[PDB]
Amino acid sequence: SRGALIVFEGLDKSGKTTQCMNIMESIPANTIKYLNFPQRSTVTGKMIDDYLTRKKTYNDHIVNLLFCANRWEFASFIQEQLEQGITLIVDRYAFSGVAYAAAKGASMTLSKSYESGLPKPDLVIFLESGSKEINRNVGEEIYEDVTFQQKVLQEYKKMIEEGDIHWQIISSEFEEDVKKELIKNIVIEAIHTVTGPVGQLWM
Amino acid sequence: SRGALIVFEGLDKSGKTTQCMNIMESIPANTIKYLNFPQRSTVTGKMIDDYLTRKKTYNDHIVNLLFCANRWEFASFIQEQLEQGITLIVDRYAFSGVAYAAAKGASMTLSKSYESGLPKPDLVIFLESGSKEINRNVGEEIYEDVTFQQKVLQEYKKMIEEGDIHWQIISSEFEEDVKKELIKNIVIEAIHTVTGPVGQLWM
Ligand SMILES: O=c1[nH]c(=O)n([C@H]2C[C@H](O)[C@@H](COP(=O)(O)O)O2)cc1/C=C/Br
Ligand SMILES: O=c1[nH]c(=O)n([C@H]2C[C@H](O)[C@@H](COP(=O)(O)O)O2)cc1/C=C/Br
Ligand SMILES: O=c1[nH]c(=O)n([C@H]2C[C@H](O)[C@@H](COP(=O)(O)O)O2)cc1/C=C/Br
Ligand SMILES: [Mg+2]
Ligand SMILES: [Mg+2]
Ligand SMILES: [Mg+2]
Ligand SMILES: [Mg+2]
Repeated sequence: SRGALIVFEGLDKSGKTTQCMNIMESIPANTIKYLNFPQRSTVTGKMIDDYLTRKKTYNDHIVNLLFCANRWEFASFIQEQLEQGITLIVDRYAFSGVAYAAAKGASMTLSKSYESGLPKPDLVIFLESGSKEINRNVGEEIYEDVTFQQKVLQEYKKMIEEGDIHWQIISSEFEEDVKKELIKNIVIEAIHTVTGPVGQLWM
Repeated sequence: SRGALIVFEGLDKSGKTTQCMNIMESIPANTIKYLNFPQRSTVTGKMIDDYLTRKKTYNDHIVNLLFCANRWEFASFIQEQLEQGITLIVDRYAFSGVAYAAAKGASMTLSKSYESGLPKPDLVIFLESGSKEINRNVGEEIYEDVTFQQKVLQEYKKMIEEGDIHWQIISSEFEEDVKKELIKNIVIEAIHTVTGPVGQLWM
């Protein structure tokens, strides 16, 4: 009877931050914990920040592993909370890693290997971006480019189709309040219906 | 008439740090530079430090690339010094990477690919560990386990037999002062007999 590991994925500006906000308001905080990635506060965070804000560059090789290492700092914490019965709501995760790394020409099976071992999600909510959402990308940050996002999406779809992971795909076409309600409902369900040990991702 | 790139390898507790100390004392310092790996001071260093001292874990596959990236920070520096006529004395290198990564079940040819491109050594001094040396491993750090080191050695031996690299294998059975003398002698020779461009490793 652990907490549930719930992960939000999607393109930039798909509004997964908003939806995370809903869940946090819809559920009592003594039982739930919000986790954003990347965690820009850490050592690997500040560096990631410099790269996304265009005030430093790195090897494609260096950024791929900064993001990964950025997650591993927290793999202990994640595990501990779930066991302590706290449910985790996580903005971006392993998949943000692989899809974005792979979109940049990296090997999808290799990107996966690096994540291989992390706490495995019980539910992954993917937010579709329609017209007025993809074209929300105005390059204030590094990956925020319409043509590139279309490329990430190719990699996301690929991983979904591989489903050993429980995915819930939310259409772009729902109405704000209705999307909010729908998600809120699958979330609380994920939480009452959870059992067993925390899974290990891609192992 | 560059400097020579000289690399020390061997199991843990094979005393390659001692022997590096000899070379540094036996040769004038305006001409020679000592380089330890891993370079635990850097960003990838501190992380490597956390992993070896058991205060963080990571994907096997991630640690593999922490170590690699840890070497690349310095590939520029190495190159520059050799060209500037300084000889490099390096504790652990590319091979520490491959042998340890491969011992942990990774692909030997893949581990190599990641190192592929680094400055190529003119001399690689491998220190054999006998009885009282292997059994010096008491697990104060993560790879310091007798049964695992026996596995790394298998991977070292393999790479030696591939010799496109100039290796000098120093027996365990020599006497301290005599080992010191012998190494001191091959080193200064490596240094007077060096010519041409710095090689690129495994390319
Ligand atoms: O692992 C990653 N995680 C990640 O979020 N990104 C990217 C995803 C997004 O473009 C950017 C900023 O995210 P937010 O501010 O919208 O949360 O970080 C990239 C990688 C790997 C790149 Br190689
Ligand atoms: O830190 C690095 N610096 C570097 O120049 N390189 C370089 C190493 C190699 O020459 C080059 C080839 O890149 P691709 O063929 O994948 O495009 O990557 C690699 C690393 C890897 C750290 Br892990
Ligand atoms: O690339 C590597 N380089 C390396 O030095 N090591 C290892 C070799 C040794 O077990 C450990 C402790 O460092 P020392 O202070 O004794 O030099 O670092 C491991 C890898 C890859 C492992 Br996967
Ligand atoms: Mg953004
Ligand atoms: Mg966000
Ligand atoms: Mg050691
Ligand atoms: Mg050392």
